[PDB]
Amino acid sequence: RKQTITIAGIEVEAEIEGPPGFVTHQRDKDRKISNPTKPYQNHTVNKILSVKVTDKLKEQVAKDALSGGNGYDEGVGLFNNSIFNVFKEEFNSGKELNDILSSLESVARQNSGAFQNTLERYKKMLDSNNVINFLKSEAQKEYPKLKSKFQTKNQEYIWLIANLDQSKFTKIASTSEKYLEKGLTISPRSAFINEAGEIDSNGWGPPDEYNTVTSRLRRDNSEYRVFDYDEYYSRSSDRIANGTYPGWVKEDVSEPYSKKYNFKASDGIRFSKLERINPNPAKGKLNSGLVLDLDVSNDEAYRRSKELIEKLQKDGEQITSYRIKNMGEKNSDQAFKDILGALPKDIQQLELFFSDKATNTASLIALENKNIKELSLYTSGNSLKKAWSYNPLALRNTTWINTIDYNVSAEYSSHDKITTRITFNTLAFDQEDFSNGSYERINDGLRMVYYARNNEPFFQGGHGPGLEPDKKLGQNSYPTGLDFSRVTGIKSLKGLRFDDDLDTSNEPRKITELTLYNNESYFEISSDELNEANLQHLSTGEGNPEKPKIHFSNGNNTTSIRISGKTLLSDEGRRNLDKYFEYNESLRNSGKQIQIPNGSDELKKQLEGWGYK
Repeated sequence: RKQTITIAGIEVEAEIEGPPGFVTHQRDKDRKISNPTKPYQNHTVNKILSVKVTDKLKEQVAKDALSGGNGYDEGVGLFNNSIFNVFKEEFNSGKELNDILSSLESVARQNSGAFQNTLERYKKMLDSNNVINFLKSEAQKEYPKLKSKFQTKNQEYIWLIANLDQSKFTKIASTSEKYLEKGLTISPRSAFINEAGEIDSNGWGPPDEYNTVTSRLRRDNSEYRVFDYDEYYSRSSDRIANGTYPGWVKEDVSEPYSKKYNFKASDGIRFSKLERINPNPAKGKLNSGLVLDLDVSNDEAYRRSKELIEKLQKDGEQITSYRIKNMGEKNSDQAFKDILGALPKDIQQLELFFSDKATNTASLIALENKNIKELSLYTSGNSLKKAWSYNPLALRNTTWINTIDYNVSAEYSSHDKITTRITFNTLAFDQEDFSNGSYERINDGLRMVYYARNNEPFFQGGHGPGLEPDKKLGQNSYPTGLDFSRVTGIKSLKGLRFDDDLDTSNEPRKITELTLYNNESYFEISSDELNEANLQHLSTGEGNPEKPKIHFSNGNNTTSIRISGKTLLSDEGRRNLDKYFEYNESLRNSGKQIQIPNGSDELKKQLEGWGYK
C-alpha cells in the first residue's frame, strides 16, 4: 500500500487499493443462473483513495486548464481554444479598435452556440464585481476610460477575454482542490474562472490507468467480442449495419454458395468472409470467419432460412456469424422460434436486427450449449421505447450480450436510419415458465438479472453501474419493469422474491411498473390479496412525486376488481387492494369493486357481481 503514481507528469504519493472481486455463490452455479463459461468483472483497475496534493502539483493542474495540456482536451483550455484563438488573431491584425465590430459579427452569423458556451467560462470573472481590473494585462490603463466607449455589452466583454493575462491565474478554487485530493484533475474542457480570480470546473478526470469506463470497454472489445479489436471505441452505425470491425476486412463470397444452393442475388440471402488484416498465429482460436446474412423482410429468404440453415449444417460448412435482418419489419407477428431453433447448439455470433414497429422479441433460445461471448440485440429504430422486453431465461447460456455499440444522441438528423443496441428496462416471462403453479423458474430468471449476473452491463438496464458493481450489487441499476402479459395465471407479486437470500450486504429491488394479463372487463382476483407481496412495487423510492404503475393486457378494465371467495381481508389485504385502484389509470377513475354473492360485504362500496356488458 501507500505508493506513488503520476497524474499530471508530476509524481505524487497516493493511497491505492485493488478492486474487490465479484463473489459468486455456489447456489448461483447449481441453479445455472451465474455466467455460463467465465465470471464477468466490471472494475478491472485499481482505486485512488487519497492523493497528497502539493503546491507543485496544483500549479501544474492550473497551467493545464489554461493551455489544454497535451492530452485529449488540448485546444479547449481557457487561453487556448477555438473562440479565444479566433479573437486573438483579429487583435493581432493591423486595424483600429472598432474591428471589435467584426468579432461580434463572428458570434451572430453562424457561431451563436460556440460563443455563449465558451463565454460562460470567463463570465463569472468578466462581470466586473470590483475585481476584473486586476486580471486585465497592460489594458488596465485603457480600461477605465474605454469602458464608456462600447456600443453593446458583448462588444465590451469580448475586449476583456481578448486582453486577460494568463500569468494571473495560478490559483485553484476550494471545491476543485478536494477533487484533486481524490486524485481527479480539472478537465481543461470543463475549466472556468470564478469571481475571486481562481480556476474551478464542472468536470474532473482520472489518469487513464484509473479510468473505469474505458478500461472495461477495452477489455470487452479485445477479448469478449468475436471479431475483436484493440481499441475501446463503440462501432459506428455504418460499421454495425455493414457488419465491419476495426482490423478486419470483409469480402462478399455469395456466388459459389448461390450456385450450390440455387438462390438469386435478389433473394435476400448473402455469404461474406471476414479476415483479420494482421493474422494472429499465437493461438488457433479465430483468424477468418464465414458470415451468413438473411434479410427476412424478403419472402424467399424467410421461406428458405430454415432450409438453408439446415443444408449448411449437414454439409458441415461452419458459420462464425448468423445475421438475421429486419425481423418483424413487414409483418409484426412473424414467428422465429422454428428458425432460431434450427441454428446450431453451439454458435460463435448471433446478430438479430429487430424492427421497432414490431418490438416482437418473443423468440426464445435457452435450451442450447453456447453463444461464444456474443449475442447482439440491435434495431434501426427507437431503442429506448418502454415496450422493449427480454425473457431473462432466454440468455441462460449466452456468455456476453453486446452492450457496447450504443449509438443514441439528440444530435443525429431526424429521418435517417441509425443502428444501436436495445436498452431494456423490462423483464417479460413467457407461458411455458409457469407450468405447474410453481414460481421456481421465474424466481431463477428474476435473480439472474437482479443479482447472479448483475455486475454485467446488460443486466443493469438503461442507467448502468453504481460506485462498485462487483461488490455492492444493490447500488447498481436493474430493469425496473415486470411484464406478465404472456403468462395468464399470475395476478399479483405473490411468490416472487426481490432480494438475494442474503440481506445485510445489499439493497432489495423495487419495481416501477407491473403489466398483468387480463381477459374480461373485470379484474378477477381471489382473496390472495392478504399475501400479495406489498412494498415491493414502490417505484425507485418512497418520497417521489410520480407513483408506480399497474397495467393490463386489454385496457377494458373500467368494470370493477371482482373479489372472489369467502375469506375476509386483513390489514395488508386492505393496503394491496388500494394499489390496484391507485396505480392503474382505468381503475383509478371510479374505484369500483365487485363482491360475488357469498360472505358479508366486509367492504362497503361494491356492486353484487352481475357480469353483464
